Amino acid sequence: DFQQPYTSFVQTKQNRDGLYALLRNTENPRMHFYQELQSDMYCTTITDGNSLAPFVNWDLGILNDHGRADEDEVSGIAGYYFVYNRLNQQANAFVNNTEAALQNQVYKNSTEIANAKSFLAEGKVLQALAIWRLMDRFSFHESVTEVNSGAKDLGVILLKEYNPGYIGPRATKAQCYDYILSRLSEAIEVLPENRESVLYVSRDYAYALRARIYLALGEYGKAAADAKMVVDKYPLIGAADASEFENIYRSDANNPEIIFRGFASATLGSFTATTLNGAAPAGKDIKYNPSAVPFQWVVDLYENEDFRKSVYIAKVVKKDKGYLVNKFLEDKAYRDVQDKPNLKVGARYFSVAEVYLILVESALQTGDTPTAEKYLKALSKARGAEVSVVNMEALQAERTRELIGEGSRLRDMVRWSIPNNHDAFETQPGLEGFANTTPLKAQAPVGFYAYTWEFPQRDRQTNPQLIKNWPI
Amino acid sequence: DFQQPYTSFVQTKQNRDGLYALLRNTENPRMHFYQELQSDMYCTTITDGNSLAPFVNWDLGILNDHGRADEDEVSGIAGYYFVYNRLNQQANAFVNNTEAALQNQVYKNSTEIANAKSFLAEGKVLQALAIWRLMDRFSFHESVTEVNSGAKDLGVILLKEYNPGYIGPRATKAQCYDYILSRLSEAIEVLPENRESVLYVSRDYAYALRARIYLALGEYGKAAADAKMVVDKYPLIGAADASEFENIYRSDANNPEIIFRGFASATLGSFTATTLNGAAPAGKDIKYNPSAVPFQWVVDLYENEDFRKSVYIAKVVKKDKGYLVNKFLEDKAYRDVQDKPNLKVGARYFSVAEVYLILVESALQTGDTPTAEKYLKALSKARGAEVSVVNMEALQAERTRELIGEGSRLRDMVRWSIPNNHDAFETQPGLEGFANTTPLKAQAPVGFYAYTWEFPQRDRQTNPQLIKNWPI
Ligand SMILES: O=C(CO)[C@@H](O)[C@@H](O)[C@H](O)COP(=O)(O)O
Ligand SMILES: O=P(O)(O)OC[C@@H]1C[C@@H](O)[C@H](O)O1
Ligand SMILES: OC[C@H]1O[C@@H](O)[C@H](O)C[C@@H]1O
Repeated sequence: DFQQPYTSFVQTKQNRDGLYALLRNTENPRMHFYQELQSDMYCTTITDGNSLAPFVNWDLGILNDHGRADEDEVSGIAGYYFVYNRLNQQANAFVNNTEAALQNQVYKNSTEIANAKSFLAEGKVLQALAIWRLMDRFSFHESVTEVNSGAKDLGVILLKEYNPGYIGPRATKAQCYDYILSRLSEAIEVLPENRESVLYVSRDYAYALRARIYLALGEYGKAAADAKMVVDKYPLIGAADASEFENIYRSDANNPEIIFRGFASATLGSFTATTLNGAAPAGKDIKYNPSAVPFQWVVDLYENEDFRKSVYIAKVVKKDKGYLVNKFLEDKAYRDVQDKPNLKVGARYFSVAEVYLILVESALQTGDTPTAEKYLKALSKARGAEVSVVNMEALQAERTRELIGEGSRLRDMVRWSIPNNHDAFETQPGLEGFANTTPLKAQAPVGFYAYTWEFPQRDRQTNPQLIKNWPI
Repeated sequence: DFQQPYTSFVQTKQNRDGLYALLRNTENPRMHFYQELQSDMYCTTITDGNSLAPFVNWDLGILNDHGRADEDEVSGIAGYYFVYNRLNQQANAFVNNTEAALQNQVYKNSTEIANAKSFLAEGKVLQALAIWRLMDRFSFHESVTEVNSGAKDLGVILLKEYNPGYIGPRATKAQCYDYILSRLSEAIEVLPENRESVLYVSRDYAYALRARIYLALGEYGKAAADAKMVVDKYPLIGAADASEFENIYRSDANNPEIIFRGFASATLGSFTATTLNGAAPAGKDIKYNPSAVPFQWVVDLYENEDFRKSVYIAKVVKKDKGYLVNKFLEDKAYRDVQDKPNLKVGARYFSVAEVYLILVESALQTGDTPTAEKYLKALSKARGAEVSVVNMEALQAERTRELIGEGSRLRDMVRWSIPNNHDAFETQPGLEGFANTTPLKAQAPVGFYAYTWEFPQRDRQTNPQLIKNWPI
């Protein structure tokens, strides 16, 4: 978007739809595969041509300046940083131009004014999401040890106006989190209690997003309170077997757990997300050749009865000798031909199973055992494998089982003081000669700085006020 | 204020009126502008000649020994400390002299004895107020981090006798709060249930004052119980628009929310309080040139429909370019000439909107959601902008909107674990080139010692038993 304030409701709504079209390609599963692969869950395969290995084996020399953000490619660490700043920039343009349009009294009636204020609240949630996704990967956790002098308590460059080419320093962690949380807070007051559409920002998604941020911050009482606002509003998938689970889970339209998602059809909004499964169409069947596969400990986390053991992960590597992360396989509603797989999925922004997990973790931390027991037993049972002992260990295992492929594990390891024990893990025995037994290039102990990414090299070169994260 | 006991009821009543005359110049809005400006709500303007900047930009070197308390000036931190210690001293003389008169049986009948005991109870409320106003600015909050060794659990010098030149150590926090609360408790038992006059200490003001102290201490159950005693006794201003709100609000005589205030007329009791609005008379016009203005986030707390957006703050900076705090503009009843502004206000000691806010916060803390919802919706609606979602964030916003200019925010930031994020805040865009973009001279994170003031330098030099607050 641009710098000219809006002159009509139609113009405002068109730019609002423009912002959701951008969100679909930003808050996308393809942007979270990098943080996913950097966790302690995967090993590379012989199919990997040093593409996923820098994240998997913690190759610090490559990760330092990883990715691209130019006219020909937007990928990796540099691509992630670019798309979330571009999302923040366009949400700024939308928010400021709607605020100006409201101040200039350009709307025709009270309905246009009320709806424009509501759109403005949706924009604020997207400003909070963009700045938080930058905080999540480019600001350090409190537990970090050695860091570049002055970076420990720094956030990100906090820019509130559509201003490309801006040269400024990083704001503090407190300043960035105060802005994220004030945005969500101001939005929750305007957005109606009941969700208008699964395709648009709602008060339900604002509570879910804030619950996620509070959990990440270790604010368990506040995470539990936000989680309780939406946890009972979305029912879990009701499935008698794995086949019924797959057909509902893989359906954007029919899955009752989705709170917010991006528009998708066979012609618009659909995209392949084959990084983790290395899947390709082969007539009416699907060929698999992954570049990274989970370790045996990840496979053994699931009971054979668990519906996610043939959906989230699938024994499809080399026909049937190993397991592959098949969460983003397809939504058959986005096929061009009914019987021909094209492996197209839609962008999902929040689902109730993540809210259940935020609630269980936060309840265990605040000593609310009945709440932890109710929601952990409910989620695991619906998945076909009920947990028998509800404790922090069972939450850690069920959270890992549920959010595999979604880039949660790297964050979870840091919050749970889990070092990367990659070198000690047993690879899948049926994948001998395919799965790599490559050791970490750099060890990742509790508090290691490289759990946080370095700011892209171009940005560090053009902005002398930007303080880098990594020492040495 | 002598050491000689009273010999008659007339003498007792004359000294009681002398104490209220002193209170007017002590518990005055001019003494609370310093703690107001030290909060996260203002930036300085180019009109500031380093007068308000030491508080706004946390210039510790100046704040350390700030103000004056001599025959020519009583101002700043040293002036605040002086005035409340003088109020405590004269309240002591009054209390001790009335107790002696009752013991010496100098009164004519049982009515004189009963009225003198009631006056004695009013004096006790004023001793509690003087010592609490000293605790509020010179004793540390429980959350404080590094301090001068031995200062963390100290109160203030607790002197109960009219004794000038007294050299003594600071009492503990427990000793000072036990004295504050025992004085209020003993007064509440004597003062009649129904207020005799808005101009004199009542049981209503003693409950409001104790509710304020309990909230400051985090004693939410006790604050809520004390607030419920008075919150329904004073109706809120009923106004159809901002003009009607302004005419009732600015009227000491006609505002139904005032529980206690000092006598004021054009010739006695009136005073200008132009620090925050930089207002000056110019014939029939009012010229504004403020030295500090709120940040844009403060202006944004208010909906355009909110009556406080043109009374508490008003868009009168550079004719109509920006907002200043206009709460203490004037009471037109204190004008010398009907059509000529002289900007004189009266000293207000408690209003029911503060009692509503104490109740809402305390209810949110004790899980009494119906009470929080009832009183937060009632106050915000009467102000022309009803809150739709009642939560902690709504209370913090509502309290900040309502108590702006009254020196509540510094205290509130500390109780709510809010650090000073001044450096990240956007200044009012129409005030570019007027509003200063100056960063804090010292950061103020959660628990920083400088949230509490240092004891005046002259007192630290003449009293070797006085332990200072600030480290380094
Ligand atoms: O303030 C009050 C009541 O709050 C009055 O009891 C007191 O101020 C008298 O007006 C004293 O009169 P003077 O000595 O001439 O100032
Ligand atoms: O998000 P902003 O910049 O408007 O900051 C508003 C916040 C809310 C308040 O608690 C803090 O002082 O600042
Ligand atoms: O004037 C509109 C404003 O309303 C307030 O209640 C919010 O804090 C921010 C918003 O910009």
